[PDB]
Order: sequence, then C-alpha cells, then structure tokens
Amino acid sequence: SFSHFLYYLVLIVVIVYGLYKLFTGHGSDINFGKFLLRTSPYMWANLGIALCVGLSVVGAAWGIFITGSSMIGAGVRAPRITTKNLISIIFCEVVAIYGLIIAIVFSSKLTVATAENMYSKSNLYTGYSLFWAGITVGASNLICGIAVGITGATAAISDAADSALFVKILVIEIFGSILGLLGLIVGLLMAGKASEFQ
Amino acid sequence: TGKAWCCTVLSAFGVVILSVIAHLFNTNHESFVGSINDPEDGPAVAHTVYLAALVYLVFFVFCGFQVYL
Amino acid sequence: MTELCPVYAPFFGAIGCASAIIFTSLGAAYGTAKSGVGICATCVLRPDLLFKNIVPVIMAGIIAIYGLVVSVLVCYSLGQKQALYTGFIQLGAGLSVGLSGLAAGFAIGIVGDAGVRGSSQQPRLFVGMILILIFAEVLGLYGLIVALLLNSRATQDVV
Amino acid sequence: MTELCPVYAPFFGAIGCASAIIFTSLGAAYGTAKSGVGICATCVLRPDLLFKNIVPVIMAGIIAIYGLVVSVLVCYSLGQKQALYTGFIQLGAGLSVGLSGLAAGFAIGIVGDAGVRGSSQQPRLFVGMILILIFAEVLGLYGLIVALLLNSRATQDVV
Amino acid sequence: MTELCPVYAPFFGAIGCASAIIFTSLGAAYGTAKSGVGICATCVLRPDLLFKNIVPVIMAGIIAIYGLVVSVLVCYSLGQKQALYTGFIQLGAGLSVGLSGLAAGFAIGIVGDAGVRGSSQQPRLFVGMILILIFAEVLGLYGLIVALLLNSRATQDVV
Amino acid sequence: MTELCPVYAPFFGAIGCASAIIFTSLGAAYGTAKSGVGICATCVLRPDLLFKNIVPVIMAGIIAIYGLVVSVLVCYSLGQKQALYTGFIQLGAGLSVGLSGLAAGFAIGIVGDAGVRGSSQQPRLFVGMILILIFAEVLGLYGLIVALLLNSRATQDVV
Amino acid sequence: MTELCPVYAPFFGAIGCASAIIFTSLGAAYGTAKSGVGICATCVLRPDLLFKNIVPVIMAGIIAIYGLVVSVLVCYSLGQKQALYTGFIQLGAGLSVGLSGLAAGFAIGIVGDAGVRGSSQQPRLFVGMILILIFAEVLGLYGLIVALLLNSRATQDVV
Amino acid sequence: DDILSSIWTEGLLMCLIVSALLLFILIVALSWISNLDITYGALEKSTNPIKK
Amino acid sequence: MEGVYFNIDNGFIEGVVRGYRNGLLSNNQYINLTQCDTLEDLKLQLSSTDYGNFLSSVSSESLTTSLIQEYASSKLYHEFNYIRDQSSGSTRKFMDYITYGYMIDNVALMITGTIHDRDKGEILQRCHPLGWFDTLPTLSVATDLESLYETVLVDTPLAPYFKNCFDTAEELDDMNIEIIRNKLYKAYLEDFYNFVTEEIPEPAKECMQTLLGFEADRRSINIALNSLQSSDIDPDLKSDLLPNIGKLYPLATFHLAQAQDFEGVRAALANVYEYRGFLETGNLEDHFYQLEMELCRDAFTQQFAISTVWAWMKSKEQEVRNITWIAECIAQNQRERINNYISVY
Amino acid sequence: SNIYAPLYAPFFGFAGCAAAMVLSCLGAAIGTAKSGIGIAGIGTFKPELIMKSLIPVVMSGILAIYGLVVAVLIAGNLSPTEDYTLFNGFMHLSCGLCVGFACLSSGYAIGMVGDVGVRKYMHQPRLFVGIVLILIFSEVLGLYGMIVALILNTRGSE
Amino acid sequence: SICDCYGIAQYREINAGLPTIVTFPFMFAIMFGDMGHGFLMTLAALSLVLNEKKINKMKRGEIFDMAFTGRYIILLMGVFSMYTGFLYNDIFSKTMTIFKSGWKWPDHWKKGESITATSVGTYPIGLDWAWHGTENALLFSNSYKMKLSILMGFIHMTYSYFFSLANHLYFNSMIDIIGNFIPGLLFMQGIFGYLSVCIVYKWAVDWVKDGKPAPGLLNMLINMFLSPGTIDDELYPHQAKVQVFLLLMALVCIPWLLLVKPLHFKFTEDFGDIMIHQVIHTIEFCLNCVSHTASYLRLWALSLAHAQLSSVLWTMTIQIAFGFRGFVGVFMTVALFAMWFALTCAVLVLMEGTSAMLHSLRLHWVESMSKFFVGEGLPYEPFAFEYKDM
Repeated sequence: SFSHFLYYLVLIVVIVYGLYKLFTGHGSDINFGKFLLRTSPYMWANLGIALCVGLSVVGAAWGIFITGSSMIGAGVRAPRITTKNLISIIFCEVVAIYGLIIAIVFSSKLTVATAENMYSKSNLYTGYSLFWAGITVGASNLICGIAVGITGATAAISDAADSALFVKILVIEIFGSILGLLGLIVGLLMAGKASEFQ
Repeated sequence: TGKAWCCTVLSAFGVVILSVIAHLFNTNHESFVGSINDPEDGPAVAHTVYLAALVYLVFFVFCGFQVYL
Repeated sequence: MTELCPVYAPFFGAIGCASAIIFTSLGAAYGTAKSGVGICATCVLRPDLLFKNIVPVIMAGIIAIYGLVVSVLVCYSLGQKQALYTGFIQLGAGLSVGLSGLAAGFAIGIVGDAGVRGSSQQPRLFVGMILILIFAEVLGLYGLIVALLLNSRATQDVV
Repeated sequence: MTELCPVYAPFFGAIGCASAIIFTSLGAAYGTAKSGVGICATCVLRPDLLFKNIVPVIMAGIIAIYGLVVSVLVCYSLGQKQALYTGFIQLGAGLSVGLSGLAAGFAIGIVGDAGVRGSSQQPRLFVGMILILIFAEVLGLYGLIVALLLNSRATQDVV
Repeated sequence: MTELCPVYAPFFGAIGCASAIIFTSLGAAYGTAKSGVGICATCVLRPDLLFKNIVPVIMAGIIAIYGLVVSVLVCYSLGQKQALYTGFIQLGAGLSVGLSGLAAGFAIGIVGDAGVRGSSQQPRLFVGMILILIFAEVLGLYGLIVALLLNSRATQDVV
Repeated sequence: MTELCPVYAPFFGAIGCASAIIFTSLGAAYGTAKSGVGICATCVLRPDLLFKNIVPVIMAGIIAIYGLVVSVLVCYSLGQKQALYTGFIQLGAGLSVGLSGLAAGFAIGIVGDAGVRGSSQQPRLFVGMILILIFAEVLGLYGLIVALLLNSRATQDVV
Repeated sequence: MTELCPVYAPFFGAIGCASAIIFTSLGAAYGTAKSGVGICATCVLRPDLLFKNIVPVIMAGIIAIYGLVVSVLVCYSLGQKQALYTGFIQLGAGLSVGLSGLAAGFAIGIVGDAGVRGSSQQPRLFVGMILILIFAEVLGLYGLIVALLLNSRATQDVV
Repeated sequence: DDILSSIWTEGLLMCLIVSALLLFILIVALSWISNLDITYGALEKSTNPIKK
Repeated sequence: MEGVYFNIDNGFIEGVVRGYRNGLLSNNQYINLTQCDTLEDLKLQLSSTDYGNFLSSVSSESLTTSLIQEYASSKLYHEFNYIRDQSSGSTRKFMDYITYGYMIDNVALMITGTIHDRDKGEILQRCHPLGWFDTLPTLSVATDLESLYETVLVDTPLAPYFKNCFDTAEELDDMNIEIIRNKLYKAYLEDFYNFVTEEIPEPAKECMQTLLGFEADRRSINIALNSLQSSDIDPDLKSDLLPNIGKLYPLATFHLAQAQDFEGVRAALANVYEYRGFLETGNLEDHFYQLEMELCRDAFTQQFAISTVWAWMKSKEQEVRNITWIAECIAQNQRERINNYISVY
Repeated sequence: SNIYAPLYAPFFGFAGCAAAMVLSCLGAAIGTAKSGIGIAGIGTFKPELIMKSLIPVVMSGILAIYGLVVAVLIAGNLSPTEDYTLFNGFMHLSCGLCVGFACLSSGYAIGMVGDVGVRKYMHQPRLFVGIVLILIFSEVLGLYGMIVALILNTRGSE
Repeated sequence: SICDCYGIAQYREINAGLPTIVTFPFMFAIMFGDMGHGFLMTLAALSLVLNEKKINKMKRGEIFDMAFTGRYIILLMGVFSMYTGFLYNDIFSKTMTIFKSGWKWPDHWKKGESITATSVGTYPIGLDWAWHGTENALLFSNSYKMKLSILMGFIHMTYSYFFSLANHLYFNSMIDIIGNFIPGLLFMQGIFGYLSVCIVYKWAVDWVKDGKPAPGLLNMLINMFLSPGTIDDELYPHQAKVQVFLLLMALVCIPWLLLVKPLHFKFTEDFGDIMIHQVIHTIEFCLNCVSHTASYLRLWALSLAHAQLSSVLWTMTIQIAFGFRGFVGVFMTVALFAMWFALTCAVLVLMEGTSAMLHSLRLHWVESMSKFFVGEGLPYEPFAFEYKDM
C-alpha cells in the first residue's frame, strides 16, 4: 500500500545518503555525538516528564472502554454487577497515579543553569536519565493499562453467569497490575543519582 | 408575547449598564481611561453613550405598551 | 544573539499553545459524535430519556476547557527575547494536557454511547454509566496538574 | 540583514494565513456533504421539514468564517522586515482555529446525518439535536479565542 | 545575487502559479464526475429534468476559474530578480484557493449525486438542494479573497 | 588508511558471506514447508507414495548447500588489509546466489504441493513434475556459476 | 584512537551478540507455538500419542541453543580496544545463524502443525514427518558452521 | 570547524523531531475519527407484514 | 492482538449476546418439560426460565403446538433485529449475509405457489420474516425465470448468484426449483467465505472457516442421497450443485457425484474421520445437529470475536426444535421419543 | 581528557535499562492476557479446572523478573562521577535487547499454547502433563537471554 | 431528589441532603464566581418562585419542569455567586474600587517605563483592586486559588468523615471505630492535615524581614517520603522530627486497618469473605484519600476559565466601540452590545452553568459521600391513590 510504500523508500535514501558520504571520505560528518553534546539537555527532560504522564494516561483510558463497555452489556439482564466489578476500573486508574507522581518528582529537578556550565558532565547525565525514565514508566504503564482492561471484561462476564467465578480471576488481574509497579521502581533507580541542573 | 420580552429585558438592563458606563468615562475612572490603550477623552465618549442608551429606552416603552395589551 | 536566548526558542511556545487546544478539540469531537449517534437513536422510541442522556456530551465538552486554559497561560508568558529554558517548559505543558485530554476524549465517547443504549433497556444502569464515566474525565485533569507546576518554573531566576 | 529579523521569516506567515481557511474549509465541507445526504433522503417523503433541517449546514458555514477572520488579521501584519518571533506567532494562530474547526466539522456531520433522520420518526428529537451541535460548534469558537490573543501579541514589544 | 533577492525565490512563484489551477481541477472533476453519474442514471426515466439538473456541473465548472484568475495575476509579477517576500506570498495564494476549491469539489459531487436522485421523485426538493450548494460554492470563494489580499501586498513596500 | 585499502572494505565481505547463506536458507524453508504439507495430505490415504515424494524436499536442501560453498571460500579470502575491489565483489557473489536460490525455492514450493496431489490420482505424472523441478533448480545453479568467476577474480591483479 | 581501532568498533561486536539470540527466539518460539496447537487439538481423540508427538518442540528448541553458543563464544572476543575488522566479522556471525534459524521456525511451525494432524490417523506417517523436520533443521545447522569459521578469523592476524 | 554543519544545525533538528512527534500523533488520531460509521439501522423505519 | 481494537464499536454487542445465552436451557431444565402433563403445565414451567410471560395474551383453549413454535421464534427475531440495528460497518455486513440465506428460502416458497395457484395471503404467513425485501410478493406474477429475474431479482443483492441458472425451460416445475435453490448456496457459501477470509479479523476467521466447512458438507452429501430417489442424474450436472469450501473438497467431491448407490457413498466418506460413521448408524440428521452444537460450543469458549452471533442463532434454533418435538409428544400422549432432544448447555 | 570515556556514553546505558523492562513487560502481558481469555472462556462450563490452570500466568509473571534483575544491576553501575566508557555503553544496550526480544518471544508462545491447551482440557484431563511440558520449552528462551546479559555486564566493568 | 438518585440510604443513618443544600450551590459560586452573571441567575429564579401558584396549575414542557422543580436550587447559586465575586472582585470582567488599596505606586514615572508597587497596609475584604490590568496578576491568583481549593477540600471531606463516627455510636458498633474510622483518620490527617496547616503558617510569616528564604512545599512533601530526615529550606523548629513520625504513623495504619476487623470475627469460609472485602477497603480508601484531593482542583480551572472568556468577550466586542464616534459610533455600540448580552446570557450562564452544575454534583456523590454512605436501602412507597394521566 501507499503508507507501506514510504517505509521501503525512507530506508533507501538513508542508504544512498549513507554511502555517498562514505565512498567520498566524509563518514565522520554524520556524527551522532555532536547531536548529543550540543543539543540542549532541557529538551530531553521535558519529554520524559510529558510522555510519562502522556503515555500512562493513554493506558488507563484505554483499559476503561474495554472494561466499561462490556460491564454495561452484561448489566442489561444482570444489573447487580455494576458495584462489584467496579474494582477493575480502579486498577486501570492507579497506573495514571503512578505517572502523575514521577512527573512531580522530576519537575523538582528542573532548574536554571549557567551558559558555561550547561554542557557539563552532571547536566548531560541528568537529561539523558530523566528521558529514558519517562519512556520506561510511560510504556510499562501503557501496557499494564491494556492487559488489565482485557482481563477486566472476562470477569465482568463470568460474574454475570455465576458469581463464583469473579474472585478466581482477580489473581490474573492482580498479576497484571504488578507490571505497572515494576517500572515505577526502575524509573527511580535511574533518577536516584541524577542531581538537578546547576 | 415572547418576541417582546426579549427586547424588553435586554433594553431594560442595557439602559442600566450603559448609563453607569457613561458616568465613569466622564469622571475619568482609572480602570477605563487610566491606561494608554484606552481612549484619551472621557466626555467625548459619554456624550455618545447617553444617546445609545436612549435607543433602548425607546424599545422599553414601545414594547412596554404591547405586552400591556 | 546570545547562547541563552536564541531566536528559535519561541517556536516551542506557540506550538505548545496550539498543540493543547487542537488535540483536545479532536478528543472532544469523537467524544461528542460517538455519543450523539446514540442519543439520536435511543430517543426514537424513548424520548423521555433525552435530557438525562446529555451527560456524556458535557464531560467531553469540558476537556476543551482544560486546554483553552493552558493555551492562555503560556500566551502571556511569550516574548521575543526569552530563554531556551522557558521554551521547552511551554512545550511539556501543551504536550501533556493535549495528550491526556485526547484519550479521555475517546473513552468518554465509547462508554457514553453504550450506556445510553443500555438505560433504554435497563433504567437501573444509568448510575453505573456515570461512575465509569467519572474515572475517565479525571484523566483530562492529571495532565493539567503537570502543565501548571512546569509553567510556574517559567521565569524563576531566568536571564 | 538582521539576526532577529532574517529573510526566511515570512514563510511562517503565509503558511499560517493559508492554514486558517484550508482546514476550516475541509471541516465545513465535511459538514455540508455528510449532513446533505440525510436531508435529501428524508425530505423526498416529508418535505414539510425542508427549511427546518438546514441548521447543520449553517453551523458548518460558521466554521469557515472563523478562519476568514484570522487570514485577514495576519495578512495586515505581514512585512518584508519582521521578527522571526512574529512569524511563529502567526503560525499557531492559523493552526489553532484550523485544526479545531476541522474537528467541529466531523462532530456536525456525524450528528446531522443522524438527527435529521431520527427527527423524521420522532419530532420531539429536534430539540436535543440542537444542543449536541452547539457543544460541538463551540469547540471551534475556542480556537478563535486563542489566535486573537496570539495575533495581538505579534507586533507589540518587538524590534 | 543579493541577500533579500536570492536566485531561488522565483521557484515559489511557479508553484504558486501552478498549484492554483491544479488543486481546483481535482475538485472540478470529482465534482463533475459524481454528478455526471447521478444525472445520467436519473434522467433515464425523467429526461424532462435534464437542463435543470446541470447546475452542479456548472458550479463545479466555476471552481476552476477561481484557480485561473489567481494564476494570471501571479504570472504577471514574476521576474528573475525579486524578493523572497514576493515569492513566499505567491505560494500562499496558490494553496488557499487550491485546497479550498478542492473541498468545494468534494462536497458538490456528494450532494449532487443524492439531491438529484431525490429531485426526480419530488420537485419541492430542487429549491432546497441549491440552497445547500451555495454554502459549498462559498467555501471556494473565501479562498479566493485571501488570494487577492496577499497578491496586493506582494510588490508594495518591496526592494 | 590507504586509498585502495581503507578500513571499511571488509564490511562488504562479511555481508556477502552472510547474505549467501541467509537468503538461500529462507528459500529452502518455503520449499520444505509447502511441499511437506502436500506430503502430509496424500500420504494419509496412500503411504505407498511417501518415499517417492521427498524429491522436492531434497532439491530445496541443495539450495542451502550452494549458500555454504560460497561462504566457505569467502571466509578464507578476508583480511584486515584488503582492497575495495576485493570487498565489493564479495557482495556481488553473495547476492547472486542468495536471491537466485531464493527464486528457485519459490517455484519448488508452489509446484511440489500441486504435483504431489496430482500424482496421487495419476502415477504417470510423477516424471513430469521432476522434469519441471529441474529448471527451477537450475536457476539456483546459474547464480553459483557467476559467484565462482567473481571469487576467482576478486584477488586477480590486485594491489 | 588509531585509524584501524577507533572507539566505536564494539558497536558491531555487541550487535553481533544479540542478533544471534533475537532471531533464534523468533524462530524457536514460532516453531514451538504452531506445533503446540496441533499437538493439543489431536490428542483429545488420541491422548496416547502425546509423549511421542513432542519431536517438533524439541527440534525448534535446538535452534536457540545455536544462538546461545555463538553469543557466549564472541563475548569472550570483545574488548575496549579492538579493530573494526574484529567487529565487522562478529556481525556476520550473528546474522548468519540468526536469520537461518529464523527460517526453521517458518518450516517446523508449518510442518509440525500438519504432519501431527495426519499422524493421528495414519501411524506410518510419523517416519515421514521427521525427515522433513530434519532438512528444516539442517538449515539452522549450516548457519552455525559459517559463524564458527568467521569467529576463528576474528582474532587471527589482527592488530 | 567544530560545528555539526551549516544547513543541518542542532537548532534545526530540535525543531523538526519535535514536529514529527507532534505530527505523528495527529496522523493516528485522525484515523480513529475517520473509521466512524453511523448506526443507520436504528434510525430508518423498518416494517414487515410477516412478523408485525 | 485479539481484544484490543474490538471493544471500540463491537463491545456492547459482545456482552448482550453472552447475556442472552445464560438464558439457554440446560439438560436439567429440559427434564422438567418432559414430565409435564399438558400444555398448561408447560406454560407454568417455562415462565421460570428466560421465556417468562410469553403467553399472557393467550387463553387455555388456544394452546396448540404451532402457536408455540410461532411465539418462540418471534422472540428470537426481536433479539436479532435489535443486535442488527445497533451495529456498524463490517459487523453490519456479517449480520446482512445471514439474511441472504433466509430469503432464498422465501424465493423457492413463492415460486412453488405460482406452480400450484395459491393465494399470496395464505402464503406470506408461511414466509420467513428475516428474509424480507420490498419486491418480494411481486414474485407471484409469472412462471418463467427470466421474467422473474429482470422484473424483480436484479435489484436485490442476489444478482451475482444466478450466473449458472439461465438454462431453465419455458415451463418451470418443482424438480427444477430444487436445482435452482441449491445452486445459490453453492455461490452464497463462497462469497460469504471470501468475505470472512478478507475483512473479518482473527480469531473469528478460524472459527467461521470451520462452520462453513460444515454447512457445505451437510449439503454436499444430502444431494447425493436424494438423487437416489430419482432415476438418474448426470455426474457433470451434480458438480455444479456442490460447494467448494469443505473438507470433502476436492477429493471426496469427485466420488459423491459418481456414487449411484448408498454403498458407494460410504466409500467416499470413509476417507475423512469427521464424517465417518454417520451413515452407518441411527437417524442421520441427529448426527449433524450433534456436531453443530459441538462446533458452536467451542466458539463461546473464545472471547472477543463476532462468531458468537452465528452460534447464538444456530444454538437457539435447536432449542426451539426441542420445544416443539416435546410439545407434540406431551399433547398427543405419546411419551416414547420425548427424550430425543439435543442439548449441550 | 579521556577519549575512551566521552560524555554521551550514558545515553546508551539507559537504553538497556529501558529496552529491558518495556519489552519484557510486553511479554509478561500477552501471556497473561490470552491465557486469562482461555480460562474464563471455560469458567461458565467447568469451574473446577481453573485454579489448576493458573500455571501460564505465573510463567508470564516470571518474565518481568528477568528484565527487572538485569536493569537493577545496570543502575548499580551508573553515576555522574564515574568514568563510564563507550564500550560499556554498548554492552548494556545489548544486555537489554537480548533479554528483551527473548522474553517477548516466550510471552508469545505461552499465549498461543495456554489458550488452546486450557480450552481442550475440559475434554481430557490426562492432557495436563503435555501442556506443562511444552511451556517449559517456551520459558527457557527467556532464561537464555539473561544468561548472556549477566556475562556482558561482567565484562564492561572488567 | 439528588441524593436519592445515587442510592437509597440505610435505615436510620445520616441523610446527606442537609449539607447538600449549601455545599452544592456554594461550590458553583467558586467556579462561576462573578457578581454580574450570578445576578442574572437570581432573577430568573426570583420570577419562577413568586409566580409559583400560577405555574403549578398550567401545563408545562419538560425542559421547563426541571427549572420549576429546582427553582430553589437556582436561587442560592445566584445569591452565593454575588458574595464570591465581591471577594474575587469581578463584575462583567471589571473590578470594584470601594476601599483603599494597601498597595501604592511611585511618585513619578514616564510612558512605556516599567514600574513596581510599594505595600502600605492590607486590603480588608477581597482581592485588592490594584492587581487588575497588571502584568503578573495570574502569578498571584493561580498560587492563591490552588491553596484555597486544597483547604476547602480538606474541610469538606473530614466533615463528611465524622458522620461515620456519629453512625457507629448509634448502632453501637465500636469495632469499626477502632478498626475502620481511626486508621484512616491517622493516615490522611497526618499527610494532608500536615499539608493544610503548613500552608497557613507560610502566610503568617514575614520571610523577608527575618532574612530567611521561604521554603517550597512540593519539595517539603516529597523529600519527607524519599529522603526522610533531610530538608532544603526550614519551615519551623524540629520539622524533620515531626515528618519522620508522621510517616511512621501512616505505615502502621495500613495493616491496622487490614487485620483487626477480620481477626475479631475469627476470635468472636466466611473468613475468606470478610478478609478480601477488607483488603479492598484499603486499596481503595488510601488512593481515595489522594485522587479525591487532586479532583478538587477543578474548582481552580473553571474559575480560571470563566475570567478568560469574560475578559476576552468584553475586549473583542464593546471596547471596539469606544474608539468610534458619530452616528456610526452610536450604531456599533448598539449592535455589539446585544451580541455581548446574548453570548453572556447563552455561553457563560447556561453552558458554564451546566458544566459547573455537574462537577458540584460529582464532588458529592464520589468524593464526599463515599466516606460514610453504604446504601442498599428499601424505599417507602405506601399505598394511596391519585389521578392517572391515561
């Protein structure tokens, strides 16, 4: 298709452009180093603070219409379940609160730094750590928000057939929520050492 | 009927909002002529707002007889 | 002209202003249309449930007002000679609420359409629609929280 | 000629002036086309409701006028010698109304195509259709607000 | 050549003069084709209505001229030596009419394809159809006006 | 380092040694796979033809042997200091057999699945399939015949 | 620092270490997945052929062990100070066994699915399926041989 | 000459990879809206003299 | 994967269907019907289950076995047009192809009325409601096919299916209709199979590719049997009545057209274990209905698929076929074959 | 000062601590999700065979532990005062990609097996042993990824 | 009629309908917050009420019945909206200049020259009118209205939370006082009660005169969890001594909320039912002490929005006309006014009314009533007669 035809073409320009600069003796000009040393360390940090709360909140709201849209379905013949199956809406939301906490922890570290001590060792580490801490915590919770919603619609059904099936399934949905807690940990160990900008 | 209440209540408060506005440009109130973007001459404006406020008093009395009947 | 005030920094401010009111306006349209099909179908048979099923339209029409707010705080913080620091802070403000208010605009649309189709068949099911519709609308706000704490650090000891 | 006023600045003024009306015209064109099918399917049987279901077509024409206003105000701020700051402010001032009127266009077409038909089997539904459009039309009004606050700040405090 | 007058400025004048007529004819064909089907399959049983169902084909035939009267005004301002401001502005006047007149072609075909088929069954709909198309032809006019205000400012106060 | 013998020359040798066995081994999978399914259907009813029908699986395997004898000879011609003429040709030897042997695998898999199903209903047809599966195999042989002339020429009159 | 041995050479040796694992797990898990369905579907009627139709899951797992041998074997050849030649070769080692074992997945997974459904019916088929599962496995074995000869040259006559 | 380049400055890339991210998300969202399709059956009037 | 993009539009449909199934009658709920004395105790019994107060508008004398079957299927169609009116897009087409099969029944039921010269009002009550279209009763006009084709059936979506049907005589009769009716399921079950192959996502695809492999085997065999009642039919004619999707395709289809006795048929089916011993024993049609539950019983095991809707109907028609079968046994005081009812749930 | 220790080296030391968890957590979810679909799929038929068939989800749950162990070791070898080589930055990258695409593959097989293996366990209870035996061969692929990711990290330091 | 829609109250518990008389329309005032618009809501409620005997007999639509059914709800929302806007000092986006301003400007300056003020005293009642038109206004209201809504959320919740105590003392269930009530009291009061009290202390301390820097409160709340015993800027003596104890207090109240009530049953199958329901009472309640307190910050934004729609709608419509003169000037003032009065009476009173009308409902059903409300009641629908609409 068209949108799949571009992906074959972007690969081809990068390969022509990767050789023309090489067979002529200019390969060092494509230097990702200077792209990391000269770019402002504030850009890498203000993305990890917006994607953490950005990609996490997409996770929660994703798992809610997979969950709610089926609870409302079963509750046309068995409307008693709306208050017992509410739990699966809580485990979809809590990952958002995991993200909203990190963004406030990292916002404490955003300070003003001089023009001479900007591109120093302690300020490049900070930006690069606050970035891959926002991707990890925003991608883990993005997926935990989907594996809980899916698992939350099966229990919303089985509860409607016979109530004995509900509690036996939360052992799956509780092992689905661990994953959002493990990125919250690892995201901090990165930024446990990083010191605010000087 | 409803077609007159609209221009009645609108013209009613329109007289009461515009009359107070005119009194403030005249007296050169800070919030209205204190800044530079605001108009410089006060009473050159209040003379324009009395006239426009009368226009609403026309429709208040005119459609005031119509609802009466 | 100066290493701390380049001339390409206010780009990140304006783009942050637009990115907050655009994405929420898309999220508040899908959330308004996907419901508007439901109301206008269930109320072919049950027109007494009309002014009780307008609720999903309100919760989605409020997401845009969380964006208009952020489009106005940064607008008064803009200037020609502003630092690169202040730039990306106006970015992460617009990219968060624009991105959190986008998904919550979608969830409100789907759940809103199903609920109105349910209450026609089980009128006890209208309150369950609300509480399931609460936890999605709040997600349009958690990004608004972070937009502010960043923008408070805009002009703190800047030069 | 000047660092604060380069020669590639007006590029972001004409791209912004054009995007104000392009994307609102697409959002208005979706509203007249989509809603225009439902009108022409009901009214062949009940043309009593022919000059009564034109309202969705009106609220699309409102959207394009939110863009024509903005293309004009920027066109009288353009200059060969202007700050690059002024160029960026004109950019987000075009998108914010553009890609928010493009969203209100979808919200009107999806509903108008539905509510006019439901109104043919239930005349009590015509009321509720109006409110569902108004909370969508106002989404485009929020873009018009932001641009004017940006376009006011384009020429003051510049060099 | 000169800082304010490079050699790659007339490049944008060609694209501004070419894109104008192109993106209108893509609208004046899609709007002339979808109508050509609905007419030649509607006038098989009621051929008395031929000369009055041509109206969409006329309006779609107007959109191409809005794209021509812009290319002529532009074409009589091109030169080997002109400012970038003379070139970037001519690009804005090629997109505004081009991509707006394109939308008006998207609408008139989708409308005329259906409004004609109703007109065969109900003559009371013909006056209702054309009211819709006027809201579709005007979107091709708000793109025209912007292409005039830009071209007027394209040479005055220029070096 | 040197003009004719720089440091980035062996990077083409490794890719040529690896490409030859990769693309062939992919071709042999598409052969054994489709032909295996054919064998695992007719031999449900006629196990007598089991050992006759393992010819496609064997011709598929041969293609991977051609991908070996290229990689073997190419390993023992490398060095930290060689010329680009020696490095570019190994890319020419690795792609010929690789993508020719791939094609020879795409034919055998499509023919064997049909010919085994036809040989269950007609025993004479067995010799016809084999006659076809020679030509498909020879396309994988021509690639080898070119690679050898290359690899015997890569260090022929080189600095 | 030296031209032969820059500091960015181990970027190649590391990617040659994971690429052996990455492209085998995709080939051994895929083969274990599609054979893990045929075994379960057939053994309902015949759960006595359970511990004997787990030959495909084994032959797929052997692929990963090839990916594990090489990675451990190159990981002892890595160094802070090494040549590009020592890095380019280790890349060819990983891809070769990597993408060849991936071929085994798209054959063993295809054949384990079918031959096991037929073996439930005709027990004479169990000797036919296996030979096909050997030629599919030999392809993974040729990729190993190429990497073991490459890796003997990585630290052979290198500065 | 310790700079990256003359055309492709560090300030041009920061102003483009941000635009891609802000434009990629816009391409996604419009797909979510394009796939809308109205529920036409519940609006039209249907009648059968078989069942009714 | 499976349930990630499903609930966007097709989620509220999944919960309602799976609510309607828990109202299905288990084996225990059938037994209570078996010992009922009359049709009045029957009404007392079924009110306990999901059928509820479905005869409140009925008297004690009016109870018959036909009034029951009519008021048990009327509850199925308001539960289908509901799910059909709430749908959108691909799920609409899937819920429209199912109607194309129930209208073809109404085609061969109106045309036979023209052969026999019966009143349409007496007929249309016998017509199936899901297979309705507006130009249906106009089929009572004429006898020819080209007459009924161009006048009526070109507008309907049955246009592409009569490509192999314009060999009819100027006089049309009953034995020719059954040859017309059976050439449509040959094409219908293919255009509905290429559809599922393309636009339906997984895992409904693997499920529905099986249920169509069954509905074609049920018909590919029963054509060979009914041809034995007749004197002779050419083998080349039979291959234009057999669908081309099933397990019997292509190998076993060759020997069903060319089987002139009951014994040559079992030689053709002996080479597939799915259809091995059905002919060897017992009532044939009860063996198919047993395998029909077992393929629908495995669809409900899945989740996030739109193959449940097909299974919901076919699992609930056998339900109604068991109410009436038992309803006649109780009313007529023959309590011998009252326990032949089929049940899995 | 030093050429073997540039300042842009930690950029590659976090992409191993990131690509490890995100890919592993993607493998821990697919297995639990599809298995959770096949278990509740039978819960309306045979409620007895559920608690005996929560074996897949923990085999998926263990995958997050594989990526968690790797990352925690990596964060114990980063600091803004340490001299962090560029060699070590590339090893940490491959530490997180080996375990990543391997714990992701394991998470894909266990989801295609536990889905069918449970839904055909209501029919034959002698089938349990074969189901567990196959999932063992689908977990070791996750093990083989961290066997390497411990040898890589050992060498970057020394 | 509002509290009933969520749930029928248990027999002989607290009716939440008395506090709902005042908290509901007063929260509308915090958001709606303008003397000019609130005045209009009162009159349309001052009309429906007075003529209620005529309106009772005649027939009505359906949009109009809900207005008459809640004619007393709308009265209060218009009254209390006039008391707030006098403190916010807003009337149609303009201000009131009654009392003296405790601020003060220099003695002399020039055009385009920036200036800054000098404090003299305090402005008694409301926001001092010197902030209007200023550059850094929103840096004051934003940092003000946040700290308002936090304190107004800490007070509404705890007041709703002592109704739990006044119910256990009725049914004589003392275990829940020691099992359920007190552990949650010690959890959140030890976190947000510490957050609410420090905010008041920071305001009654002249940090400029003493020479000390004013500490931040976000870093104060964060470091006391992560790096306890540490500070960056001091607030008061022995701060780190209290924080570590408050943190130690919370961690002990989780298991004491988790174990004491089930064990009382076992001590005197079912125990599995009593435990798991008590496990869920913790995982919810601890989060509900957090995600509710953030959810009161919708009081902040909708107040922030109602100004930037009003102060724009004044600047784009009517402030245009004050630059024109002549009869052309008399016309533009008259046409633009009715467009100002129309959008005012349609966009800012109805829509922003309804959007703000529902969030106040939300705060009761979910944030406040969730503290004490059990539900699962039986209605009282006695046997009596009436007339059938037929």
